[PDB]
Amino acid sequence: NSEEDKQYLIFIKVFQQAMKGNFAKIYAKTEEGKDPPIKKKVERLRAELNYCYDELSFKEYLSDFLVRGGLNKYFNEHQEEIALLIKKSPWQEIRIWSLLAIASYKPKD
Amino acid sequence: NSEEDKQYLIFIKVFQQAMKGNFAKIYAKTEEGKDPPIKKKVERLRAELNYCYDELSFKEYLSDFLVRGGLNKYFNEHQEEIALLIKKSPWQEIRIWSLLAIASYKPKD
Amino acid sequence: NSEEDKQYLIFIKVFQQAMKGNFAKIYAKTEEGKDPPIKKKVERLRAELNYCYDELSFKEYLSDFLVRGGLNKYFNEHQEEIALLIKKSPWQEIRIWSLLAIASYKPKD
Amino acid sequence: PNYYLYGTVLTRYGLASLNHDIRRGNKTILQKGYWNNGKIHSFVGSSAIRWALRFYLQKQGYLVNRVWDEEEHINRLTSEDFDPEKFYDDDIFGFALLESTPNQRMGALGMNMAVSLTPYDGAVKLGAKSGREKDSTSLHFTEYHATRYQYYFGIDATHLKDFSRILPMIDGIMNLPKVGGSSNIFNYPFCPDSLVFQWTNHFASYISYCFEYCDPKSKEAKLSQEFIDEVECGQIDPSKLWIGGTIVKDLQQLDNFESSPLNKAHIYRNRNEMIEALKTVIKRDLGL
Amino acid sequence: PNYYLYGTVLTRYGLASLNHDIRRGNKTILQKGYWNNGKIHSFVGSSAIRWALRFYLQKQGYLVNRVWDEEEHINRLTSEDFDPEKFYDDDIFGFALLPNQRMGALGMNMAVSLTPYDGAVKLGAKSGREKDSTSLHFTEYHATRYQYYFGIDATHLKDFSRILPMIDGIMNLPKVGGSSNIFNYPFCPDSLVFQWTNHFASYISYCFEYCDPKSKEAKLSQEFIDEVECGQIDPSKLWIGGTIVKDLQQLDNFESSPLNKAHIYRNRNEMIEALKTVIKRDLGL
Amino acid sequence: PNYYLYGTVLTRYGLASLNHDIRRGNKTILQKGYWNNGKIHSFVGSSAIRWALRFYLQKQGYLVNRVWDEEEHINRLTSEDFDPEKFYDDDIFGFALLPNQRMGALGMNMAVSLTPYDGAVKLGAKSGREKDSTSLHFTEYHATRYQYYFGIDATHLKDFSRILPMIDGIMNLPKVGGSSNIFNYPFCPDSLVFQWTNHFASYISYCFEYCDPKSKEAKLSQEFIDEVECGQIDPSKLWIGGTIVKDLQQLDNFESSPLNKAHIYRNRNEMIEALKTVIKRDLGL
Amino acid sequence: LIQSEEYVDLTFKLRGAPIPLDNGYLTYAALSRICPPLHELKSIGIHPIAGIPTRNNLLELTAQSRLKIRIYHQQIPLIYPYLAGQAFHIGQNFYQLDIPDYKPLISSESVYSRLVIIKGFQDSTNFIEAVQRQMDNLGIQGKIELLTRQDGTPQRRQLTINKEGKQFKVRGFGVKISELNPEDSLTLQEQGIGGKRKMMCGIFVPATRSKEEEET
Repeated sequence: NSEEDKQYLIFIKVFQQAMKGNFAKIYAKTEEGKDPPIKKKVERLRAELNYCYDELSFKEYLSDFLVRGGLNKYFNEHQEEIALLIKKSPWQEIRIWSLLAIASYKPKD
Repeated sequence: NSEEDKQYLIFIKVFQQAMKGNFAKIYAKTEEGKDPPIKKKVERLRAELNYCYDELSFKEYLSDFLVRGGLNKYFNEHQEEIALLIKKSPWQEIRIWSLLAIASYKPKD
Repeated sequence: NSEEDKQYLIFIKVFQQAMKGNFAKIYAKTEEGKDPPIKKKVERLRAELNYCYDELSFKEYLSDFLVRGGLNKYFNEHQEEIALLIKKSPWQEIRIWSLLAIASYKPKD
Repeated sequence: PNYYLYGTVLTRYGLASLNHDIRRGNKTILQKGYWNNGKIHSFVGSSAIRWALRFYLQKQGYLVNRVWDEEEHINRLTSEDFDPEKFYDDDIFGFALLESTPNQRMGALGMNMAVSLTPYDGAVKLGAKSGREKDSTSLHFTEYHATRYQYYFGIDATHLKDFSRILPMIDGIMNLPKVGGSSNIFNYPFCPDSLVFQWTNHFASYISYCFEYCDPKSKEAKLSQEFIDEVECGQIDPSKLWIGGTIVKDLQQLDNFESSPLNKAHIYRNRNEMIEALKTVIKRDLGL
Repeated sequence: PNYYLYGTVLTRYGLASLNHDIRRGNKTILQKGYWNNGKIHSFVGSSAIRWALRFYLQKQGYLVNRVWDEEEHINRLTSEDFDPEKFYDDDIFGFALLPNQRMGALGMNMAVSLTPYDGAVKLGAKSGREKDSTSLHFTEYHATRYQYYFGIDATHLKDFSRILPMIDGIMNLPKVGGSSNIFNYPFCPDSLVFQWTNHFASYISYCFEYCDPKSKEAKLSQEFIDEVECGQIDPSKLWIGGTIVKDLQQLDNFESSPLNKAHIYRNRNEMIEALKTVIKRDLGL
Repeated sequence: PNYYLYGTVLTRYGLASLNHDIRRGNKTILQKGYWNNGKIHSFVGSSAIRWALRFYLQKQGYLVNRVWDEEEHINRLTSEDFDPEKFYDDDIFGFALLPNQRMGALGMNMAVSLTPYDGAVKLGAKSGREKDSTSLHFTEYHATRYQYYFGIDATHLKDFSRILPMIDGIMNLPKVGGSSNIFNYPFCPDSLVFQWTNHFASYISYCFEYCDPKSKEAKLSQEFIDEVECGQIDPSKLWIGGTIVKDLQQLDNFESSPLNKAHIYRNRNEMIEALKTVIKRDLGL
Repeated sequence: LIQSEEYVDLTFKLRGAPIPLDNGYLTYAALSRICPPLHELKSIGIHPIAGIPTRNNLLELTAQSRLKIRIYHQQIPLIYPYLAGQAFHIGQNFYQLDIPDYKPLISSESVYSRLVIIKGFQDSTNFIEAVQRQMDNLGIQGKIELLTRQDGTPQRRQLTINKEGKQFKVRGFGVKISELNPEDSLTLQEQGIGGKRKMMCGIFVPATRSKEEEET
C-alpha cells in the first residue's frame, strides 16, 4: 500500500531486472572453459555503487546501469513515476534502495 | 505541479520519439534478410552518448539527434522551452535524463 | 505469531546470514595464522553499528553489510516484506534487531 | 611574549593524487568531501604534511627521535623515552606514549588539511598491468586531480623547547619533500608558490584560507575578497602581514593598490627574500 | 648531499594517438581531461613513459629484471626476488611484491598536450565486404606536442652512476603508446628545461605554453620567466635547451635578463654532455 | 646493433582526392583537420599508404600472405597461420588475429597536405536509374603536395634484407586509395629527407613547409635547417634527395653550412642507391 | 526540384554571445576585417542568422544557428582560408567558425526574402513597381506579395549602418514571391533582388521561412 512504497518496490524490481540484464551480458561475454562470474560480479557492482561521490556521479552510473540492463518491463509500464523518483530524492536514499535490490535480486538467479 | 518536472517529462517523451524516428531510419538503412538489430541500436546510442567530453560535445550531438528524430509533434508544440532547457542546465544532467529516456523507451514498440 | 513477528524473525535470519557471509569472506582473506579471529569480528561489527548516528548512515551501512553477506536466502524468499520493513521502520529499532541477531549468532562448526 | 606564526600556503598547479582513501575495489579514490558551495573538493591530510616535515628534518641532519628507514619502510625510535629538549621532532610535533619527563606533549605545530582550490569533477586514470596475460591485478583505476592545494598552519613559537627550532621548520615548509602519495605516476611538488604569513602576538588569525579560485576549472588563483576586505577595514595589521609568491603580481596589478592598506604589508615577489626578512624579524623578536 | 634532477620535457609536433581510455564500441576514446583555462586536453599516462624508459634500458643491454619479450608481448622476471643492487629497473623504478618494496629514484608526472583537444576522429574501415565487428570504426587522434614533468632523486639510487642512462633514455625515448602503426609519434624531446639542484623545491613543472590555441608554436610561460627574473630558480642550476632556445634569444633585453646566465644550449646533445659532466663532478663518478 | 630508418617523403603537386570521410548526403568530403598556424589541412590516412606498400610487395613478386584479387576486390590469405619468417607481409606489417601477433618494423603517420585547404569543390553528375536522371553532387579536391613520416626498425625484421624492397616500394608507391582516388594522384616521392641512424630520437618528422600558401614549390622548414646547423642532426646520417636539393643548393653560404656535408643528391635514384649501399654495409648483407 | 549549379551555400556553425537582431553592418564589418577579399566581391550574399528571438532587439545563437554564405562555387577559394576555422569579433565577444558545409541551391515555386531594400522607394506601390522592374531586368516572371504582421500591414525593416561616427538609416520591405517555375526561381535565388546583398538582406529562401516570419 501507499504510493511511495509501491514506487519503491517496483523500482527495486526495475533494478533487479537491470542486474539480470547486465549479468546475462557478462555471461555472453565469457566463453570457453572459464567459469562465468556469479558472486564477484555482484562484488564489482557493490564496489562501483559505493564508489559514488556527490549526486551527479551516482545518477550517471545508475542511468548507465539501467540502460545496459536493456529490456525491462517494470520501467516500461511506469515512466513518469520512476523518472520522477530517480530525478528527485537524495542520491544516498536511491543507493540504499539499489543495494537492497542487490541483496534480494538472487531469487531470480 | 512544479513545472520543472513537466519540462523533464516532455523532454523524456521528445527524446523517446526522436530515438524512435532514428530506429525507423536505421530500419530503412538495412536491407535483405539480415535481422535489423534493436538492442544493439540502444547499445550504440548509449556508447555514443558516453563518447562526449562536455559542452560542445553532446550539445551538438543531442541537437543533431533530435533533428534527425524527424517530425516530432511534441517537439513542434515544445520547441522554445525544450531549447531553453537544452541551453541551460548542466550537460551531464541532460545526459542522465537522456539515458533514463532510453531505459524507459521500449513500450512504444 | 503475528505478521510483524514473522517479518522480525526473517530480518534476524537475514542479518545472521549476512554476518555468516562477511565472516566467511574474512576467513578466506585471513587464512594465515593459527586461526582468524572471531570475537574481534563481532566487536568490529558492534562498533560499526554503534557508530551510526542517523537514519541515512545506518541504513546505508545496513544495506552495504547485507549485500556483502551474499546470497541471503531468507532475503531471496522475502523481497517485499523485508524491503518494506527496512524502509519503513525507525533506524533505532532496526539497529536493536541487528544487534540481537549478532548476539544470537552461532558460528559454523 | 606569546608569538604565533600563522600562514596559508598555496601549492603549484599539477596532476595530484596525493592522499587516497580506503582500498575499496580496483579503483583508488582520493580523500574528498564538500568544501564550498556544495561542491566536492579533494583533500590532503595534515598528517601527510607533518610526515613530510619530519622527513625534511631528518634529511637535513638534525636530531629526530623518529628515523625513517627509507629502505625497509620502517620507523625506528633512537630513544624509547621522548626527550623534547634534545630531539627536534619531539619538540615540534609532540608525542603520546599511552602504553602502560611527561609522556605526552602538545607540540608547537598545528596544521589543517590541505584543500584543493578547484572542485574535483572527474579525472580517473586507467591503469593496466599490461602484457598479454590477464589476472585480477591487471585492470585498475586511479583518481587524480589537476588543481592547486592550499593548507593553513599555525606555530606557537613560545611553546618550543628551543626557540631557534622555528627556523628549520620554516625552511622545511619552503622546501617541503614529497607529500605522501603516488609519486611514481603523479609527481606533485608541494613547495609553496604563494604565501600569506602573519607573525603576531595574539591568537586571532583571520588568514585561514585566503586563496580562492576564478573560472573554477582554471589554474589561476587570486586572494579572496573577504581577506582583502579584512585587511582594508582595519583588522589584520599590515605590518604583521607577510605576502610572497606569484600572488604578488596579481596584488600589484590591482587598481588603487598604492592607496590600499595592503600596500603597507611586507610583499616580496621572491619567496626567498620574504622568508629571509620574516626570519630576521623572528630572530629579533625571539632574542636569537 | 641530496641532489635532485627536475625537468620538464616538450615533445615534437605531430599526430598522436598514444593512450586510450576504456575500449568498447566504435570510438577509441583518447585519454583526455580538463587542464588549465578549463579546456579539454589529451593526456599520456606516466606509466607508459616509465615503461618506455625501462624498455630503453633493456634495449641498450643494461641488466634489468623485467624483460619485454617482444614476441609473446608479456613481461618476464629474470629473478623472482627483486635486487636493486644488481638490476637497473629495480633500482630506478622500484618494485612492490605484496625488503619487498622500494620507492624508486624516478618520479614522473603525466604528459599533457600543449594544445587543447578539439576534434580529429579517424575512419577505421577494413577493406570491403564482410562488415563484421572489424568494420566501420573510429579512432581519435590529436595534432599537438605533449609535455611531461619528471623528477629524479639521485641520492636514492643504489648505484649513483645509473642516472646517466636515465638521462640518455629520456633523450632517446622509444615508442610510447600503442597506435604506432598508423600514428608514429616520436617522444624524443625538442625543448628541455632541466634543474640540477639540492633542494626539494621545484618551480619548473609544466613551464611551456602555447601562443595560439591551434598552432604548433611553443613558448615558455610568463610565470616561469617571472620566476627566473624575480630571484627564484638560480640560473646556474637551470639548463634550458632545444628549439625554445631560439625563441628565448629573440626576446628583447635578453642579455640584461637573469635568464641569460642559465646554461642555454641550442643543441640538446651539448646540454646533455655539460649536464652529465656537472652531475659526474657533483656525485663523484 | 639497433638500426632505424626515419624519413619524411614529399609527394608531387597535383589535384588530390584520397581517403574521403563519411559520404554523408551527396557530397564526398576530404579528410581535413587542423595543422600548424591553426589552418585547415587535408589528411590522407596512413593505413592507405601501408596498403599501397603491401600491394607493391605483392605485385613485385615477393611472397606475401595476403593477396589482392584485383578483380573480386576480396583479400585472401595464403596461409591461415602467420609466418613472418617466410612471408614479407607478416615480417613487415605484422599481424593480429585476436606468436599470434607481431608489431611490425614499419611505422607510419598520416600524410598531411603542404598548403592549407583552399576549400575548392568540384561539381559532378552521377548516374541514376530514375529515367536516366543525373543528380549533381559535390566532390572536394585539393591541389597540393602531401608529406608523410615513416619509421623503420631494421633490426626488428626477421630477414634483414627485406628493408631494400620496402625502400623500393616507398619510392615506387602504387596508386593510393584505389577506386576512391578520383583524380590519379601519384604518391611517389618528389623530395626525400631520410636518416639512417642507431638512435630512437628523430628530428625529421615533418621538415617541409610552404613559402606561400598558394605555391607549387616546397622549402625545408627553418626548424630543420637550425637543427642541422646547431649539430643535433649528424650530417653523415642525413640523406636528402629530390627537387628540394635544387632549392637548397641555391642558398647562400651553402658550402660553409653544415648542410653541405650531409648526403645530398639531385637525383633521387642516386641517393637511394647510396643509402642502400650504406644499409647493406651496416646490416652485413 | 532542380539543384542550381555554380552557386552553393557555405554554412559555418556559429556560436558566441547573443547578437543584435539587426547585425547587418556588424557582421559584415567583422567578416571584412577577418577577410579582406570579402569587401571586393560582387555576387555574394550573407544569410540572415537563424536563431530564436531574445529580449530587447537581440538574437541568441543556438546549436542550429549558423553563418550561411551564398557564393559562386568557383570563388570559394578566395574566402575559405580566411573563414574556415578562424574567429571574428562582434563588439567585444569572440565568435568561432568551424569547417563549413556545402548546401546546394534548391528550386522552389514560392520563395521568400526577409528584407528587400531599394534606394529611394519607401511607399508600398513604388516599391512594388520597382521590384517588378527589377524582375524585368533579370527576365523573371512572378507575382509579388508583401509579408504582413498580425495587423495585415506590409512589413518594414531597418538597416543601421554605423559608418564612422554617424549612424545611418536604410530601410526596406520583406516580400514573398511565387509563380516562378524552377529555372527562374533558381535565377532569382542566385541573383537576388534589390541591393545590400552582403548586408544580410535581399537574398531569397523558400516560403517556409515566409510563414515562419509571418508567425512572429
